[PDB]
Amino acid sequence: TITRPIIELSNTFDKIAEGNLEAEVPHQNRADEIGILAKSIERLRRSLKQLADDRTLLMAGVSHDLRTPLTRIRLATEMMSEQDGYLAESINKDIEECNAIIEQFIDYLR
Amino acid sequence: STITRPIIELSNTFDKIAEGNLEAEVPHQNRADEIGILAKSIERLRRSLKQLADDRTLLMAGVSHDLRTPLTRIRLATEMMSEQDGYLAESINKDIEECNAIIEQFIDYLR
Repeated sequence: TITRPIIELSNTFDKIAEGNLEAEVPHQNRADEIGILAKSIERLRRSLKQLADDRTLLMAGVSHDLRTPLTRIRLATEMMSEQDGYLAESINKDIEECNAIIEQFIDYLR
Repeated sequence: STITRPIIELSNTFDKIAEGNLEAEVPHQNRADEIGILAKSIERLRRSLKQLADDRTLLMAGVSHDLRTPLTRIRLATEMMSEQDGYLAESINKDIEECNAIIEQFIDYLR
């Protein structure tokens, strides 16, 4: 009927849901309701692929962005007085720990 | 056709999910025909999207957990700084607030 295209779309939807985020969604250029459905499935695929890529790039992003304030904290410790030297060292060690924590985080997931 | 209704309804559901309504209800999954096959597939897509979203959130909560201790220790240290180093205590506290904000922003998809 329109049976075959629906089954092909469902099969593709399945393959995408299971991880093949680059699979081509068929029937997007059909003129009837199947084309409407196919375009909606393509929008789901694009959402999935966005969120997948985002999850993969997350840690690198977090590290990159946190670098700016963490570096400013370190620079502030560089400017602390002799009287406050012990606190400069303590804070700097806390920064080093923040850096280690960020760098090491992915090791736990692998 | 007699299946046009559910096909368009399922497309509208898929569009709502793709836009971010990850808890949408996917109708017609109980059916054994083409419509039910399709609906189940769309359900699988929704579940995959929701799982990725949940993974992201979980990871960011882990970042927050791990950073909380050292950032707290830095805040405590700033409370002990001399008056002459007030400017630096203030700057560091602003930087801690920015760490916290960056984390929040990632959770909220602003980064």
